[PDB]
Amino acid sequence: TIKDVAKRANVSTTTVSHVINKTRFVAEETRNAVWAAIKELHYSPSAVARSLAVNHTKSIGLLATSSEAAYFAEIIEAVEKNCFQKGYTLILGNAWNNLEKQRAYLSMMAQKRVDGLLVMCSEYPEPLLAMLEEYRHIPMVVMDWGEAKADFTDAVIDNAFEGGYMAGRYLIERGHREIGVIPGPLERNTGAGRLAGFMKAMEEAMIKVPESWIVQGDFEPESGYRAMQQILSQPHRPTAVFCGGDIMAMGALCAADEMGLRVPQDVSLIGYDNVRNARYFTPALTTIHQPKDSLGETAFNMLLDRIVNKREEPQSIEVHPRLIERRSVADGPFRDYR
Amino acid sequence: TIKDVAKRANVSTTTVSHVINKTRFVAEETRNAVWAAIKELHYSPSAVARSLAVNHTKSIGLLATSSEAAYFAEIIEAVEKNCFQKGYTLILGNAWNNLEKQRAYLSMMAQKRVDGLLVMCSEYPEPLLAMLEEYRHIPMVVMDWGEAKADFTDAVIDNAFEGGYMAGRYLIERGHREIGVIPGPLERNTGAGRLAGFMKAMEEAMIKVPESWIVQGDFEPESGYRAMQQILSQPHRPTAVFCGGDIMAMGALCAADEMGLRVPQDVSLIGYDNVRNARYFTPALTTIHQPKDSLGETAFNMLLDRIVNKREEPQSIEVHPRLIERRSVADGPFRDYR
DNA sequence: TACGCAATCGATTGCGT
DNA sequence: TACGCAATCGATTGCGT
Ligand code: HPA
Ligand code: HPA
Repeated sequence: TIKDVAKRANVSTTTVSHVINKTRFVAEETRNAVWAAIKELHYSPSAVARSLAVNHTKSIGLLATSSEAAYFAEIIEAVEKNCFQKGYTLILGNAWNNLEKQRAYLSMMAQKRVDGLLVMCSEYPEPLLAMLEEYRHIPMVVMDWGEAKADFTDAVIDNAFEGGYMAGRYLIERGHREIGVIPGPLERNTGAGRLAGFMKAMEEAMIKVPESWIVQGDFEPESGYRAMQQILSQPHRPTAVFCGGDIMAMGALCAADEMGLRVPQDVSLIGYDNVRNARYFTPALTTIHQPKDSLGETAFNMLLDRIVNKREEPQSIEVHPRLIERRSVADGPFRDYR
Repeated sequence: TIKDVAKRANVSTTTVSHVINKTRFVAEETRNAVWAAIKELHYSPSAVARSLAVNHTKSIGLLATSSEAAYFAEIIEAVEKNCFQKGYTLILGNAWNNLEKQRAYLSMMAQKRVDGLLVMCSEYPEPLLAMLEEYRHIPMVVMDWGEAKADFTDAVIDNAFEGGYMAGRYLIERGHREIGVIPGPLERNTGAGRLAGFMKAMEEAMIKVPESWIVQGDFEPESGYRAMQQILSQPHRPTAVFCGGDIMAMGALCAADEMGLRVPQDVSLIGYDNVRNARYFTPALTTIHQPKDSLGETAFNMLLDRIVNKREEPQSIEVHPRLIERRSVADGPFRDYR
């Protein structure tokens, strides 16, 4: 079709090309003619033809986990914004924590020759670590590790441990000493890391968390429901709960309310994520906020760099959580005594 | 690189190719050699090279609106599943209801030569209608109209009017006659359509909805908050509210609770969407369920058809809403009198 | 029998004149 | 000065032998 254009305008295609990309000077009339031909023919240059010739697709691949979950969804949207903004195209892939799915998506990606790769796989067993190295040639940034687990990628780190600690401290500072916790999968950063930060704050305070008070969630509302229920279902119950993710938390409120428990009058609850609509939870959720957007932009930024400035050295940038006081926490029995 | 392979295996590339695609018979040894070469060289065939030669990219484009919103997010995830499943690649684009953004994304899409297009633009002013026609050559399905607004696309229709009516009736059947409503943007199907279905049920019942009882939302939690508040902020208030979308609804619960209003003891509320976590709203939300997944799969299916079976005629399939009884509705003053 | 030649798909870009 | 020739980017596939 570029031939079709040239001919209509009676110039070579080389010409058509340069005018299309302003890649060299072209006489007005000439330009005009080309433009005209372009219009009638209703021409749209193939980006594939071009990608073949130039050696880059101007498209980036997001190897995600799931995309419905608030947390993820929020990140992804951030990511797309940046792509769009710098003319990149986004290929979204959810491997659902499945190796096969993940091997598959990784292959299509390389095949489709994506300029770079955004990685959000949640859990990283060796085998996954392995595959990724196998593709170290395509530039990539992992967005969900707590620390850099490989020299062949860039990493954006969230300080989930310091976020967990922040959560514990708050409770402690508000008068609590009988706390429970519902963490996310230990196989994840946002899971293991948040817990531990939180646990350090407890040891520091000589607070012991009875194992019947720790219940594993999977970041899903239903998981928060079951755990909360199991915690309050007990003879002896905490006066406060630390829930590893806002969504699971929303599930914890439900249950409490279903047991006719008052939040935060009968139980205080603090989340983690500060998902877009946590403020509208009932009650407005107190939580630790994760800078999801900066988390996306920053990742996209390292990618571009590696891409354009052709950096070779793995890099890593940290981002920081922060506390958001809303209304699910109330003073505890020991407030007055500090 | 395909040359590199051939040579290592001392066969032509034609050979390499057929073995790679099992496109014709190849001697065992031969196959073997090729496979071997493929391995050492660590070969990944360019899908772009191939797309150029075959004339299809095996990738589909989703021209969305936003992707964080529960409703959307849920659809998109459905969509990706199907792509993956039939080997398609997904390009996600959010035009945020912006013509320019939308013209831009549409262009990149054509340029990237996507096999088909999935359309979710929410609002369709003429100008948008115009652009789309300009690309009628690339196959496409609109997923959010209430009726077919063009002969050049396939359409999947949701019966949002019958869903709205379902909502009104429920209330009526539960004893209510003083109702308010918070609809989504009238410029959208899910907005205008739901309202009207709902309004028909009212006229049928000789119920009049005082304009101070209808407050426009934008499907966002904050919008539900403000509206609910404005409704209950009044001297005279309804005993029941019909909220146009679960998320805005979640915002309505918040407000009520903030005004110390009881749900559904002081006010009954019914949503629309049956978003993944409406069951965990506090209280568990009664709502109209939209078959989001079938909505995605069905769309993807029409697309494939047009694509493969090269259909030319616009088609349109309807999907159906249904009621989900949870706990935000309570009997009304007139229950006993029917 | 089993495989290879050469032209094609739509663009870019270094030499030239 | 302002533009064009021809080779290249990585694959497919119809004829042949
Ligand atoms: O893995 C996760 N899933 C869902 N929400 C989350 N918030 C933090 N981590 C996660
Ligand atoms: O346009 C919409 N936006 C968000 N949620 C929705 N649910 C129905 N329609 C919509």
